[PDB]
Amino acid sequence: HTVSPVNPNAQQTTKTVMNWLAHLPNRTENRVLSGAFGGYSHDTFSMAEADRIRSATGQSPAIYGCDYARGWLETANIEDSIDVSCNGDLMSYWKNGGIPQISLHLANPAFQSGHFKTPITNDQYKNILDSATAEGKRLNAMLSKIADGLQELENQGVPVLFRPLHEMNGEWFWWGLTSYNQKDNERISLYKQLYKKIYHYMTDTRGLDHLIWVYSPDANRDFKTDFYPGASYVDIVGLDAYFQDAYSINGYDQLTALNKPFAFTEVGPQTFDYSLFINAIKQKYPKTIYFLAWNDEWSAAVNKGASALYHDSWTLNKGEIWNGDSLTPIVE
Ligand SMILES: [Ca+2]
Ligand SMILES: [Ca+2]
Ligand SMILES: [Zn+2]
Repeated sequence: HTVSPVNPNAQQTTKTVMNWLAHLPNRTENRVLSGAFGGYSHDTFSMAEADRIRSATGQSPAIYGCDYARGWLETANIEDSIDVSCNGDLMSYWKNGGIPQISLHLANPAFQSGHFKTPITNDQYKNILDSATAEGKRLNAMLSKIADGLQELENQGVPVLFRPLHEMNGEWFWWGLTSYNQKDNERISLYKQLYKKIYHYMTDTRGLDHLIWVYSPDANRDFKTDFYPGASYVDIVGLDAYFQDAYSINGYDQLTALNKPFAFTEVGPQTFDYSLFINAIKQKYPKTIYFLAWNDEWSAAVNKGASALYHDSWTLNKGEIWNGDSLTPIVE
């Protein structure tokens, strides 16, 4: 069968990559893309983690991540928290046989700037969703700058794993719940409204056809599927998973039950041997199509088992996506 991006107008390369990703679990090898977070644009983003992995393993992560939004920063205009200068490196990563991933630690448009982990009321959340308000204008200012950045990548035909509004079932970011494991049906409904608002801004208003849309709840909180905006708005589902024991991560059955390709959209030690993580994928989470190790203390290069992780027969690394001018063959 053919798995198509939820954006029916998606670029051919993005279409081909999405279908290819969906068929990885039919393989006996090269069926889980490695990944690493490279950092926050114009703050911590660099190629240093990729290079540490090359040095330790002789291989590079298939996926390299950047985050555009430094949402803790106090700035004159809220959109100043967005920087897209990591694009050059992301485009080179694609040209050199990998794939970019972009997340957003968005500043909080309820307020003048910053406050990414300061909670808001449902009333404020409604203002944010209303383009006529001071709040909604701040959100749109941020979305416009993000889209300007994404446009750069679209112009070079670069598919992007785009992972907005993550960990929404957590109680830290402004866009999620306000209280630990406390259901709020209006908040859940408002989240879906915000997700769909961003989807339609990027896809319709800005015509961005190179985005693969990733839904990434936290593995250590309830309501993992309650926030799911639906089959027509999500390409890949996954867990942000920080754990001590790779074999007891919660949520795989629930998310795979949505019949979407599944990924470990973030991974790291909770505080650790990454070789046990790939082993656990084979036994417990076989439909995993990729993992993205976080940076700093969580990274593969600074923990045990980097070589075993990267050299495992299941692990698909930079340079193993393409065979010349076409993707490596699909197993149907
Ligand atoms: Ca376009
Ligand atoms: Ca390999
Ligand atoms: Zn098929």
